[PDB]
Amino acid sequence: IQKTPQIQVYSRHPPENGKPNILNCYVTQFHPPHIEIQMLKNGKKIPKVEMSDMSFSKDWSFYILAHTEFTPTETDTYACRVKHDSMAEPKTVYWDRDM
Amino acid sequence: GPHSMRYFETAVSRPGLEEPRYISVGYVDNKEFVRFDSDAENPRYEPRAPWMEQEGPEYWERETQKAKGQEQWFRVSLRNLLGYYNQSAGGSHTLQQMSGCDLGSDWRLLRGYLQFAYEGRDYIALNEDLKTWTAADMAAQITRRKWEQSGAAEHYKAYLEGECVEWLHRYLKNGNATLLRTDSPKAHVTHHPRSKGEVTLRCWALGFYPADITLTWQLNGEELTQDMELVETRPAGDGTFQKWASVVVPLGKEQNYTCRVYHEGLPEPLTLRWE
Amino acid sequence: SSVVGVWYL
Repeated sequence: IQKTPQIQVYSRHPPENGKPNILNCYVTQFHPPHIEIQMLKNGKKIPKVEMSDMSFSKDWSFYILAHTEFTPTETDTYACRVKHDSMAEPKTVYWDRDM
Repeated sequence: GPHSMRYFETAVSRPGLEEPRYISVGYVDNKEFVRFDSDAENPRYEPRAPWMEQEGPEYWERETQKAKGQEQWFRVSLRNLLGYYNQSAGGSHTLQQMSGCDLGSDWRLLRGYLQFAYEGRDYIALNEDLKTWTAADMAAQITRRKWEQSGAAEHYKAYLEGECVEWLHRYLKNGNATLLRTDSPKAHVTHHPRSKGEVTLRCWALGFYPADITLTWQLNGEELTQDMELVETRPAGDGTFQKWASVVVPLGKEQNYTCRVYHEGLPEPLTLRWE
Repeated sequence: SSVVGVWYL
């Protein structure tokens, strides 16, 4: 009935503090397709977040690539918060420049 | 070489009076090339790859009309299913379909596909003989009987051996220099903090296309299949992919380890080391 | 070129 989303949070390009980049939040293996994905900077929702179009894989599971423009710094924190019906609570994954 | 075409269709009902949303996505060699979404302002099949711009308006009109029909068909089937499974109105439901063909190395039809899922689970599927069906549960057995009586398989079989194949050949011709392109991965190794004299070495592969790839760490050039950390291949968002593999190493012994990267775009596999 | 359904589920 329900499959729990797998999440990866990472930058499009290798990060350098001060340099504009693109932060990705790749969410996969979830069902049903309705899902709420948001990106956070220091705990605050980021306004402009792009999302790829609805797509599913061979095992019928859905996946989405959400991304937003961002500039990594030594101090700011970035995370993706995913809320889906297959989980009691929303799930928050932090961006780690080493991954 | 081996190739394939596939149409992935999805229909989701939603609480209220609102009708279901229908989305159809076409692929050729696993690359999206057309798309229709009933949620759009003026719902129509649209090219999703430069090479599809070659198709004239009669094609887009025909395809869009086929999709308008599919939208209704899914509306009806979703309703039928609520009855088979004894479900009340007012819930969210999902019906999915995958159809298409795989060509063999001889470019002839290797296998036809036509399956459905409901609530994300296998529902019914046409067997390889393209004559008989495999129903996944009791409800689907209702569909199976209904379709054996109607001869539904013959309709799909003609499509899978005729149209699917003819049009796949045409698409491969029009998108020659595109589906066959490759982008070699640009790789580098990062070094991360020693948990008591132990450091993590991470091998990154970036900007590659297609997504198939293999990263392998070695010690003195000798295999190291065992204690290696991997990550699922991921989209960069620009059309290329990324992946990394790491391994725990004794601080001061990192010059011994090398990371091997294998990919079709590469003239030879890549070999990297920390620094 | 896609396939259309005829008989319903």
